[PDB]
Amino acid sequence: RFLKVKNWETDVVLTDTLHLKSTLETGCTEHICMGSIMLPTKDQLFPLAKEFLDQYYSSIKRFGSKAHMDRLEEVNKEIESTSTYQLKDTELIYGAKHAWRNASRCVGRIQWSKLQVFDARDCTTAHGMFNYICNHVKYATNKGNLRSAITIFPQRTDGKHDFRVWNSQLIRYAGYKQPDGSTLGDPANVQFTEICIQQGWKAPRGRFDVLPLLLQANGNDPELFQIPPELVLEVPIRHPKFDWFKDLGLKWYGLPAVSNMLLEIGGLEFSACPFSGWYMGTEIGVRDYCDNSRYNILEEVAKKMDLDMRKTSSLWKDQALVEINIAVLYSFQSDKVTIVDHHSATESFIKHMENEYRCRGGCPADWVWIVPPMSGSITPVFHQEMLNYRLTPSFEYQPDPWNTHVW
Amino acid sequence: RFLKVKNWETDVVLTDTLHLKSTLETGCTEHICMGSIMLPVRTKDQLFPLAKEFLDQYYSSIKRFGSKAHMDRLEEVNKEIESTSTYQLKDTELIYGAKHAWRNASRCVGRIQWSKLQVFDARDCTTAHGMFNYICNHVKYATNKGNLRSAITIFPQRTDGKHDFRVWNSQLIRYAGYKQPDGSTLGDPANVQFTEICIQQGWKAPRGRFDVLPLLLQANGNDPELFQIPPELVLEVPIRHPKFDWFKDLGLKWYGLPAVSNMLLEIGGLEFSACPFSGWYMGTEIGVRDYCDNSRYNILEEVAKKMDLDMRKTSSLWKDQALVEINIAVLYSFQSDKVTIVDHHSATESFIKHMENEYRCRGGCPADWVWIVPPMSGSITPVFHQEMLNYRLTPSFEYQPDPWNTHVWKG
Ligand code: HEM
Ligand code: HEM
Ligand SMILES: Fc1cccc(CCCNCCc2ccnc(-n3ccnc3)n2)c1
Ligand SMILES: Fc1cccc(CCCNCCc2ccnc(-n3ccnc3)n2)c1
Ligand SMILES: C[C@H](O)[C@H](O)[C@H]1CNc2nc(N)[nH]c(=O)c2N1
Ligand SMILES: C[C@H](O)[C@H](O)[C@H]1CNc2nc(N)[nH]c(=O)c2N1
Ligand SMILES: [Zn+2]
Repeated sequence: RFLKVKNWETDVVLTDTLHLKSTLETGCTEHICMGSIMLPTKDQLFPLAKEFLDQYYSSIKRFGSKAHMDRLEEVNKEIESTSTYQLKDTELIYGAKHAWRNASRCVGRIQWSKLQVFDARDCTTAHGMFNYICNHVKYATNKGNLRSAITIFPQRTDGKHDFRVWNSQLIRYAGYKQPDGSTLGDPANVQFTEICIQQGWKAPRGRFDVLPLLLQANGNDPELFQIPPELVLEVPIRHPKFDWFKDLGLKWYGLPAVSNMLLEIGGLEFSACPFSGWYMGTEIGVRDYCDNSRYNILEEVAKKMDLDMRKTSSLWKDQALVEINIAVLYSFQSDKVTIVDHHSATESFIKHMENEYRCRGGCPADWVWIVPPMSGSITPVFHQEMLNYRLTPSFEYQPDPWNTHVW
Repeated sequence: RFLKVKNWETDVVLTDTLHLKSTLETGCTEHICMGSIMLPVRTKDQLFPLAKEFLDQYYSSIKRFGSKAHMDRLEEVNKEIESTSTYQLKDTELIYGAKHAWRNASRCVGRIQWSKLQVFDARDCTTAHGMFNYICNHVKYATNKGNLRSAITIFPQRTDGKHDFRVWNSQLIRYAGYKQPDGSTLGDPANVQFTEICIQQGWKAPRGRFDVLPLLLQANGNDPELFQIPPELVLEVPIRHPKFDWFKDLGLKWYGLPAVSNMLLEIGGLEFSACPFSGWYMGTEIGVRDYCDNSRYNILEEVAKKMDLDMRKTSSLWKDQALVEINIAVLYSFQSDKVTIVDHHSATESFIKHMENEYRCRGGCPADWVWIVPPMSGSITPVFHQEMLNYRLTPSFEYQPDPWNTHVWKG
């Protein structure tokens, strides 16, 4: 019931008790581990509210207070009566910070308590959403000095009136198939790009075209908007040793902003809750750039380096991967845009694990996602045992809105 | 119940039915995943079901299920158990057993090779000197002058748990580690404790940075004894680099034969507590873990210095850069001396074809992603991108406690 986690590089052992608060299921059983699988009414609502409020009031040291009892009373009254309820701003902010705190796949959680939360629960239309989003983009971008933020749209009601951002991130590049058969731009987004076009977008059909926003308010058909270009901070990619690196013509955007998740607080569901922090270099340089089904540039780069691409055992892929990643970091640093390397990021997360074990009795973590996609065992998270489990408030996935939307 | 795994690079979805045969537990529950936790005297009672299930599998695999030969065997095992309390495996069953334990080892990336495994039957062995002789023969046969051959040597099974055969070394070949009075370590820090026991037991330690450890062997529950592997049987490779000439001057070498000697082999309910096995190395075992783990030889600093990388900021990726060089060096050195080795690209790609083949012929392949993905360059190998289901099948290789923690000394 009380579980140990050991670090095998340092011999440090932590006892997890937080997991005994876990609520939702993992996908594993005692016969089978699903650790590596990417995706494994009034009556329901009141227990959820209660459990949330109890943790809120305990966090502010008024557990069992009149105000605590008054609040459960009032919420209960409101559910009974209205069959949903409204969070106080303070509960909303607490909820958001804790969903991030509980996100076991996020390596950046040492920052969890410095989150700017923008309350967009008064929003009613897609123009309104667009406005909130641009303000979010500009506030978080902060001219290169990035600041974490989340903007929270109204919560689900009958599920006929959902707010959704159709983009998976606020900022991504488009994807186009050539008659050629190959893919121009980001192959991850070829479908979303199609939906934009079939909805009205005039694509410039380039390699790095910032996609339009596709915003749905109150369950209406979504609408298109171009983020003012001047709010989209982009970084040209050069290498500090290889002059020819810049001729590859690569750039990435500064703002990493996930927009397709569902935020659950005290049983309430916020289907549009775009959030943003800042990049760990490997996301772009290892995944965005070198995934086979992404920009997949390893071959072009190894070429330019004149490596022996004849046998896998020269480690030419490995060599090129490192250079690319050095360049990403160098470029963001030279242009003064916040970025973190995988060494620094994982070392900070180890320190956060320690704080969490000590002050909270644990920290849910997904080893498969936390260990960087390059140089695994030379980062300390590789050697750290982690327990993965689901605590609420949480961010969850939800189906792509195009599959659910009734047109 | 059918379970799907998906490869997110290729979109290949596979369907697992084999996990239905899984008996032992994982460590996980519906409420906690322990997929990254390293570690999450049998009675007649439990034993016949375990024998039965095994012999059913053996007879199926040979297209003789339900045959008279099948029934007579169950029959014979059943009477052997009730009367003697244990039973003896046929050679054919032992062979099938050892191969399937490898086939089922979900932390092994090398399993495309599972059906080519030389099994040495050492069940007639009685003494430590007997064990030493068996182990020398295995090393010579596996090494094969650089052209490595997978092998396993199986010592007598556990009886009452008071007469166990054990190899006290964790691997047949490993370098000594010595803690110095100033706190630094000479040689391999992973082997300081075991080195100390060898010394206590009478080993004259040369005290260098690459001293091959003696064998510490326990037969029949007796106190174990020391033997030095003939050095002519210990194939080693000096490490140099194809471009960098100062690399040789680091004075690195490694041995060629990777041989696990501390696992327990379970077959049909029998426990083989000494069952050393060996294949050949994937480059990263040595170049990433042995050389660059902080708690192992840890050469990253000295390497990067010599490369004169900017070392004052982690964001130079100086560490990542030295790491690739060292790994090229290891693969270069082995290929040049014609000692079998495989890079992590080649190995993982072969594993994916193995794993696919296993779903089509067998209905699954248990696999531990945390261990299968290589410890450098994870996502530029096809395994990173492969979903995997991990579960326990027997026959199997299991961990067991270190014998110095449990051994009852005779004097
Ligand atoms: C401050 C800098 C931050 C860093 C360096 C960071 C780092 C990361 C990384 C590397 C991932 C994995 C992404 C992937 O492989 O797809 C991730 C996922 C995630 N992060 Fe963060 N994060 C940061 C801020 C935030 C904030 C502000 C939130 C929420 C308020 C958040 C919540 C999450 C969630 C929910 C995931 C999982 C997304 C998914 O499953 O696709 N993070 N984080
Ligand atoms: C033929 C070449 C082989 C290769 C390239 C290979 C590769 C590997 C690697 C890289 C590991 C992980 C080692 C670690 O990180 O600690 C491993 C583990 C393992 N391999 Fe192999 N292997 C091979 C042959 C064998 C053979 C012959 C057997 C048994 C007959 C075997 C059974 C296992 C087992 C049981 C493990 C798990 C060890 C542990 O938990 O400590 N492998 N293999
Ligand atoms: F399980 C899955 C199957 C298919 C896709 C998927 C989502 C992968 C994308 N995760 C978010 C990537 C991303 C992008 C920008 N920013 C962040 N970000 C910002 C702060 N923390 C994360 N994260 C999961
Ligand atoms: F769960 C654990 C906690 C602590 C240590 C541990 C074992 C680590 C060593 N793994 C074996 C390494 C090794 C060495 C030589 N050869 C092989 N080898 C040969 C064939 N397959 C693997 N493997 C597990
Ligand atoms: C199959 C496997 O779960 C999948 O490839 C995972 C592996 N680890 C990951 N880790 C992170 N951070 N992000 C990812 O998208 C993935 N993908
Ligand atoms: C804590 C964690 O599970 C531990 O470091 C594991 C990670 N993955 C590994 N993978 C391999 N192949 N070998 C190992 O020793 C480990 N160690
Ligand atoms: Zn699990």
